[PDB]
Amino acid sequence: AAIDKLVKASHLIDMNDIIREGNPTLRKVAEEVTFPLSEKEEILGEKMMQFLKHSQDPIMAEKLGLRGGVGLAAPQLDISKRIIAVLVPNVEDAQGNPPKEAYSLQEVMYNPKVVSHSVQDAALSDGEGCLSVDREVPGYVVRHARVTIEYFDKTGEKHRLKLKGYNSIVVQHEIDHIDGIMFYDRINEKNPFAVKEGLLILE
Ligand SMILES: [Zn+2]
Ligand SMILES: [Zn+2]
Ligand SMILES: [Zn+2]
Ligand SMILES: [Zn+2]
Ligand SMILES: [Zn+2]
Ligand SMILES: [Zn+2]
Ligand SMILES: [Zn+2]
Ligand SMILES: [Zn+2]
Ligand SMILES: [Zn+2]
Repeated sequence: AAIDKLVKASHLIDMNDIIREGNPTLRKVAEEVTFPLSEKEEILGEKMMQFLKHSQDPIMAEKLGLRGGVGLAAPQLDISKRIIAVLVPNVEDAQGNPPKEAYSLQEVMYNPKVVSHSVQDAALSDGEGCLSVDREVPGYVVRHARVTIEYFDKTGEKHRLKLKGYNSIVVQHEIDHIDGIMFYDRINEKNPFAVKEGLLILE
């Protein structure tokens, strides 16, 4: 099975492990994981986080042929489980100094869900992309500006977290994957760049 390929100790996730638009697994509702986690589920989380780390590392991205990425969902590896990894880097200043925190968000999340959200909507100015989508897709992907999420870490510890800005967008994108929702589902059908008054456009 896909899971057995991915959890092999020497196996590194690359683009060849990522399923494509059209594959039915991308449209399922992913199954909840049970705690305590199986070895496979724990290893899979670690491999997904390692993928993100590698995708953001100039050397490893080049070695493995990777598109830079800030999130990954298990359904994108053909694994229909509620497991996502998020790695949102902070940026250096104008002087070249690294940020005080390397990341605004770094987590492998099990059974994540949005438990509440703002009335206000938000969208990235530049639209969104997807590891599983090899098409140019224009338009505002309209999401909640702010969310409160619950999820479990690999230990089974429950977390409750409020998110805004890019972090909120990233987590929503990945949670959609585990609900069988694609980013373009949330782009206006008639005018991709339609702006409903009050939309927060993130630069
Ligand atoms: Zn592989
Ligand atoms: Zn079930
Ligand atoms: Zn481990
Ligand atoms: Zn590495
Ligand atoms: Zn810190
Ligand atoms: Zn609601
Ligand atoms: Zn995606
Ligand atoms: Zn929602
Ligand atoms: Zn459409």
